[PDB]
Amino acid sequence: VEAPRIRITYEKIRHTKNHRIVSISGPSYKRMNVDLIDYIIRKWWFAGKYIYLMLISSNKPTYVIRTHMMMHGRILVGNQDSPTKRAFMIIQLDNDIVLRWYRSQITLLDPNCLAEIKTNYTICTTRQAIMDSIKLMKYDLSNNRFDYNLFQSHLKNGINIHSSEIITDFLLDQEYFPGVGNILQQEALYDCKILPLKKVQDIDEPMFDCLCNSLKKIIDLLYESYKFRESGKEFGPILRIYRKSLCPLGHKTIRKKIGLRNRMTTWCPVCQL
Ligand SMILES: [Zn+2]
Repeated sequence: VEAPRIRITYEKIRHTKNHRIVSISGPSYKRMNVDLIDYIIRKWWFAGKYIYLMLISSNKPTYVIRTHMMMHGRILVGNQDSPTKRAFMIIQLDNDIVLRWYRSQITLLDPNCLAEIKTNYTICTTRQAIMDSIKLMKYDLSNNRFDYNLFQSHLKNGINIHSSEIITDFLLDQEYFPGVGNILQQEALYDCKILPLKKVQDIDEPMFDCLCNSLKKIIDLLYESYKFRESGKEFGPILRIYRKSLCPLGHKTIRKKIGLRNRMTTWCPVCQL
């Protein structure tokens, strides 16, 4: 799951805000080892591949639930009737709405906790992880809080730091491209005719700008495709290189795992040089 699916999920569930938890269950809930009955949903937000849920209750500690949706991971809105099978967590609210988590990493974050944890971009305290999420929203290409100028400045630092690694590895760095996943990175690389094996240091100013524009364009297209489906329409195909045997020009493609991340990338050796 990658952008803009995280935003889409957020937009679908955020109107559960201000409602009370009547019942809650599932293995992922038990694992957190905290009673959340009668807590109130204060706020939802998202940053990259993380969706955050703030829960409050009078005279009780505030908690944040962090969700990382894995492959075929979803948070679904339903009711008591809906099937619960295979769901990691079930939350029923006071208005009979039921939220169901599937195939997701679910973590309790205590904002007052100073224990060190590993996130998808660093190692930091639990408290710092929550604070960082607020800052990382500005770097999320699909987020409404995206800040172009701050993103560009931030990106320039990362280009200097990760100069030695291949471009695919850098495009998947969740500190600099939060929300970007395997499909986006290779679609963008083909769109800009850049070889995935090319090092970051060997990419010039206009082409990094080119990559960022391509990434945001494809995210826009994916989001627009969702908007079409919602109204009962079909937007049409938009993928050009993902799992394709032939590039749209007709060249034979190469498909293998690359980089330290070892993610499977399809590229055209002719078009992308
Ligand atoms: Zn080609």
